[PDB]
Parts: sequence; structure tokens; C-alpha cells
Amino acid sequence: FGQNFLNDQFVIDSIVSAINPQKGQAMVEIGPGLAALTEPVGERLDQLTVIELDRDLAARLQTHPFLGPKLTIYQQDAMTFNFGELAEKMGQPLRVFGNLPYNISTPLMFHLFSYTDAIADMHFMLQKEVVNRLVAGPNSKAYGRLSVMAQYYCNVIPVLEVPPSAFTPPPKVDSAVVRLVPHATMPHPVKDVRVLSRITTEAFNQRRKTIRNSLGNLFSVEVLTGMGIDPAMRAENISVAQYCQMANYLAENA
Amino acid sequence: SMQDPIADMLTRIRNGQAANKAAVTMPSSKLKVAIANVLKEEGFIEDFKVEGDTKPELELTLKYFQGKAVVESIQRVSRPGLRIYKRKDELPKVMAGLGIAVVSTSKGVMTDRAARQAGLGGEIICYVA
Amino acid sequence: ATVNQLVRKPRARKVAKSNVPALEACPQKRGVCTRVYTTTPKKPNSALRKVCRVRLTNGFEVTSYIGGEGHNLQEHSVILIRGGRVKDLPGVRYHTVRGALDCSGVKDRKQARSKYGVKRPKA
RNA sequence: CACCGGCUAACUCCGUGCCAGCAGCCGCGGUAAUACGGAGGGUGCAAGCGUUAAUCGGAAUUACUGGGCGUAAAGCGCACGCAGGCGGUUUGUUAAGUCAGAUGUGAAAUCCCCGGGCUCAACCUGGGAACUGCAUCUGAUACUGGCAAGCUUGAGUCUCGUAGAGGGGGGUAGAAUUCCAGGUGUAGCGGUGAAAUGCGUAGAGAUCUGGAGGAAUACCGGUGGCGAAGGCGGCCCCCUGGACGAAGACUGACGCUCAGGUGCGAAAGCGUGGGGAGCAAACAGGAUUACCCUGGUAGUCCACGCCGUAAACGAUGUCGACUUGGAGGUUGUGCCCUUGAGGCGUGGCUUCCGGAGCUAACGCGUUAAGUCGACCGCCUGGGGAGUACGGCCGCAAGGUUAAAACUCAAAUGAAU
Repeated sequence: FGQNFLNDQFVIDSIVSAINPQKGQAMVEIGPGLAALTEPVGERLDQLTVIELDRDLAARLQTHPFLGPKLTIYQQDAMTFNFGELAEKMGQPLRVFGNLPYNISTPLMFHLFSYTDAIADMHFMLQKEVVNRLVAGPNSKAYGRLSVMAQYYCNVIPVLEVPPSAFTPPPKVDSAVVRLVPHATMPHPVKDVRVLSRITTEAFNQRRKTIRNSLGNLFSVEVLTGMGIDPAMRAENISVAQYCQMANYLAENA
Repeated sequence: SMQDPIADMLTRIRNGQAANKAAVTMPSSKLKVAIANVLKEEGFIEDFKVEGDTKPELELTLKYFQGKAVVESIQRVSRPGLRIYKRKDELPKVMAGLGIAVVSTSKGVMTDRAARQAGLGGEIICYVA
Repeated sequence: ATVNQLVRKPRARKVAKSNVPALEACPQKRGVCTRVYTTTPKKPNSALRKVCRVRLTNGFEVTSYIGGEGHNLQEHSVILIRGGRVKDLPGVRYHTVRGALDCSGVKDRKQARSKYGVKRPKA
């Protein structure tokens, strides 16, 4: 089937400037493709570690004119392997970026948030519908599970908007660039992250009713009153910190 | 419901002329009879007749010259939603004098020229061209 | 529509909006140049048009156009502006009067001199 | 002094080459430019000529004179109804509106007409007309209003019937899916383009017998019917609203429309409590290069409250009157002879063609988008925007009322 690469030159100047790749940082840009996003990397990085799932691209990618011998190429799926392995190889957290099919762009950051320190900052370009939810806050309609989980790990900052007519066979949606960089310290640490996911999933699965029965499958009114959580407000009104409060309580108690 | 019978009479005349009818009928009243008499004297209709005792009905006979209706355009001026009165030296003229205007003065129903002759004003009922 | 409806609520005229608000119903105004630069026109036109940013005595601050070929404007020049917009230059609605205050007339003009502040060739 | 591409009176040469520049709008300028800069010639005004600002006109573009709302902007989702606007026909009375005459006033100047004075003109000045208005007296009585008495054709009441998925409540029946328990029986079933997750030797799937429970009513069924609209479908009973027809009797204008107000209002969604067979947002898995397959929660169901929105559409407000025809459907009734689906009539609702007329066209066409009257709602270039701020309403989601700055020279409808 057909993918839709970025052609307009005016747009891809902000992206390059925003990343500002210097010398001495590990860049792991997945899916070079036609190198449309690495060719404007001509300030170069004396090296880069590239990952490509296709051997045909890897084969007809080892020479180019000038590329040749600066980068090491891996031919395994990024979703499968251990990024942190290539963390003591250099000795610093890796700086990465990509333009992946929005379709596969969701599972990677949740496969990358686990490895933590081996990662310092990220700059991906995602859909506008999704970017707004990531930087969203309580009491809106863009507030959801994705916002809570992502905000628990790192900081989300939009970087650049791409109007639809920048790509060849341009789609019906708008794309965007956000900057995320993991927190140095957790404002609200949770013993078991999976329990936090369990609570948020259950609460937002009945997003439109009060938590007295939306979340009453596990809790009770007087318990939630104990922690100072109003039992008559919808799941979209609960702040991230509060969502970490019962995350701690459900492990502290039974 | 029915809130203006004079306009109803005028519409009956107009629609009958447009459809080449020979005569029209309608429920009668004094005002309608006076208007019919003024129309007949100016040669716009042939004749009018009233018959009936408890429910009189007025019957008008229309008039054509040669494959043409003689009543070119008949129009109601002062209606229940807006009434029009004119002083003696403001009475209008229709087709610059070729037509008539029906005026109701203190001495009866007449044409604009007759009212001007008698030096009266009144309420304008209709324009007939 | 109906007479009764009009009696309850009359016809209302739309209000006209002026095209030159910074003039405030004055034929001209005096201002001080803050920046002198060059800008490009909109599509199907190609040039390097000369404009300036001016601060007026009434506190407004606008962009104005400098017609003719050649000028001597810099920072802290005192000029006089008038109305009139430039079509293929979005955001420009005023012209600069050549030959008044610190703006000089165009050199070597011979036709339509009075629109550019050129004295009659003593020749 | 301005101008000479069109609007708009007046044309050629040289220079430059999407530069320099011009421009009120449409636009001109990349090598012969009547559009940029100079020159020759010409056009219009003239002691002035151009530019800028501001008001009216053109603009019927807020339409009283004088516009619109099926598809271009524009009929509230639907009904009831207070204030308000309007109101059939006859007689009498009154004289408020209305009309006629007169009197008082409406400063002078100014505007208009006929004259007079500066050598003319501008300017100055005599007399008149006008100042459309208001008040007070005296009359007129056709029309509207008030008051009194009538009338029956508008509107209602009574008597007998007809058709109908109109509404609320309670019973009950037969097919099918799932589950349970029994029989016969041995190894696959299901699904896909092909497979896999999945079910099965603790006997599945298949075929027969018994039960449990929930949701919906095949055929009839129609382009058919009922309802203000949303909508309404097995059978039986109880309570109940409207429409229509026949003959006769009765009341006597008791009417139409309706801003604020009150009520009803698909689906999704919410609160308290039940129920849960099938399906199925979210979710959990399996694949292929979207869409697919296997499980499955909220929900769909019931009682009682909330929400108040839809391409809630005939994109067509309610009431009344008038204007040539032809094919169908459904539901009453009068008269003759009578095997009557036999002939002659007379009502209600509904579908499709098409005449005059209307319309930009498409099209509408007695169920009007034709010819008229009464009242109400709404519109004013496109985007920003049905958005922001404020008020009211809501448990929440949100509903309702509702701008401006800025930006463009178009956006749009029907037909070829």
C-alpha cells in the first residue's frame, strides 16, 4: 500500500532547528526510508545508530553517495528489542526522533517509558487530535487514559504543526510535533504501575457516570471520602495526583 | 376566517374575468350594492341583480369588448389592517384620468371626479383601471 | 414586513466603518519614523516595495508606503501621512506625502510634478 | 494644473526587461509596453488645478412611498393559550376617528414668484406666496368605533351509526436463539482469500425428548390506515381521546391569530432500584498489509425522575374565499328496479400526470410555489462564528439568548 512522505521544504526547517542535534549525542532515528528526514541532517553527527526493519532498504542504504561508514545499522523490529542495551555502549541517554505511520506510533513510547534513564528527550510528529490529548488537563474532553499515563512519565510539549498540504497524496488529517523529555524525579511515585493502569482504565471505561458506581467496583464511598475524593464527580475531573493516591492505597491496603 | 368581504368581491370579479366567465354571484350587502351601482354607471359591468329574502345573493354580469376583458385591473386600497383617508385636494387619479377611484364620502359612494365636483373627501375603497 | 411588526420594531440601518481609523477624520497626520525597510508583495506581483513604520501624535502606530523612486528617510524622521491603501501589500492603508516636513521631492521628475513635491524646472 | 488601456473626452516614438515602478476597480511590467520613466502631439478646466478627509446620492443595499423566506441568507420540532392586532349581517342612536367651512396662532431673516437699486453679476431691498402644524366654534353622516335591539349562513350542543398498528393498564399463544438435564454416537467443529486464538475424548459438533429465562411478533402487508408532531404492528378484556356520515331540533357572532407563558418531544446520555436470551461502543486476544476473526463491559429491557436536541424534511407558518381537466386508492350514504359487485347520484381523506398563471431555471399546478385578506416568526456579502464575555437552565454532558477586532473580492443557486 502507499505511505505519504513529507515533501515541503518550508515546514521541515522548524523540526531540524527544534531538535538541534549536536555532536556527542546518540541519535536512533527509526525508519529512514528515503532519508527525507536525515538528509537535512547535514550538520551531521559523526555517527548515528539506525534501526531499519527492512533488509531491502538496509541493503540499498549502506552507500548512498556520502553516507557510507558513519552509522551502525540494525535490522530488528524496534518494538521487540532492548533499547537500554545500547545505553552502556555509549554511556549516555539516547536522543531519538521519527516520522512513523501514526498507526504504529503509539506502542513505542510505552515500550520506551519502561527503559527510562536510557532515554533523555523525544521529538516526534503525531496527529493533532492525539497531540491535544497528550498536553491536555482535567475538566476537558481531551482528557483521557493516554494523558494520565503519559503525564505520569514525562513532560509533553507541542513543537510544530504540519498543515496537511506538505506531504505527497496529502490525507484528511493534520499532523504536529511535540517535545517530551522524562521527568528527573517522580512527583507521585507508585509502587506498581500496572495497578495504576488498572484504575485509570476502569475509571475511564465509564467516563460519563459518577465514580460512586463507575469506580465502585473496587472502592466504597467512605473510603474515597477518606482520601478527600468527591464520590459524585466524573472520571474526567480526577487529577493525575489523585489518581496516584488510590493507586498507592490499593497496594498499601489489601 | 373571513375578515374583509369587499376584497372578496373584487377578487371574485378579477378571477371571473380571467377565466372568461359570464356572471358571478356572492352574498350581498348594502356596501357591495352601492359599489356595484357605481361600477355599472361607468360601463365596467353589464348589470347587477339581487335576489333572495333571508339570504340575499348579488349576481353580476361581466363584459367583454372583443376577446378582451374590459376590467383591466381592480385593486383594493384601504384594508382592515391599514385605512386610507384623503382630503379634497389629494384625491388620486388612476391612469392619469382614464380610470376611476371609488370614494366613500359623507354623501354616499361616488368616483373621485364626482367627489371633486362636490368638494368632499372621504375613504378610498378601490382603484379600477 | 407587516405594518404591526414594523410599528413594534423599526427598520435599522447598518453602521458604516471607516477604512482609515488612525486618521480620526483628519485629512493628514504627523508621525515619527521608527523603522525603514522593504517588503515583498502578494501573489502575481514581484517587487521590493518600500514601506515604513510610523508613530503618530495621537498614539497609533501604523505602516505607510513611500512612492516614487528614491528617498532619504531614516530613523527619527518626521513625516506627514495621508489616506490611501496599497492593494497588493496586505496591511498598508496610508501613503506618505512627498515634499512635506522631512520627506523630499523626487529627483528629475517632469510629469505630474505636484504629486511628488517637485518645483517647476526653472529651465 | 491634471490627464490620454476600459469605465472616460484625448496616441505615437525612445529607454527598461516580473527590475525600476504604477494602481479607484479590473489590472499592467520576464526584449516592438497606446498602462512604468522622458519627448512630440492632443483632451479637460483656468487664477486656479489636483490629492486627502467628511455627508447625501447612485443603493429598491432596512424597501412607508418601495424587497424577500422549496433549492441562493431566511417558516420556531409540534400544540394550547393570557395581553395585543383583526372581525359576518339588519335597524336605531351618538358623534370619538373621518370630511367641510370659519376664527386665533405658526417671530424676523432664509427658500420660491413678480418688481426696484449698485455700469452687470454676486450682493442689497418692496410686496406676495408658503410655513404641509396645533387649538377652538359650526355643520355632514357614507365608512370605522361606542351604545341598544335583532338575524342565521361562521362557530358550537343533542339523537343514531361507521372505519382505524390513536393512547394507558392487565392477561395469554406459537415459531426461533441460548442454557440445563436426559437418550442414540464417534472425532472433529467454527472461521477466513488461506490460517490462528477458540470448543472437544470429563464425548464435542449432529439428531430426538423434557424444562428455564429474556427480547421481539413470520405469512396478512399494500404505493394501505391512525395521530398536532415525535410516532404507532401477534391475540383477548377493562378505561379513554379525536375524525367522518344521515335526518331533525337547539344556542345566537359565542370568531381567527398569537409576543411573554404552559405542556408534549426519536436515538444517544445521566440518577435511584431491578433484569439480562440475542446483539454490541470501550476493552482483551489472533491474523493480513485499511476493512477481517474470536471473546466481551456500559447500553439496548422495566418502574420513577432528569436531559430538550436531529437532513425533528414536504428543507414549504396557521385560518378563510375564488379559479379549465385526466387516470388511480381508501372509507360512509340516498334513490330505482333488483342474480346485482346493476344503473343514477352525494360527502371525507389520499397518489400520479398536466392547462392558464407564476418562477432565474428546475419546477408548482383546486392538497398551489396561481388570484386575494388577517395575524405571527425570521433574513440583510463570504470567513472569524452559532464562537468569546454576561444572564437564565442542568447532577454532568451541555442547552438557550448572542457580538466585535481582524481578513477576502468574491462566496452562491439553477441550467449548458
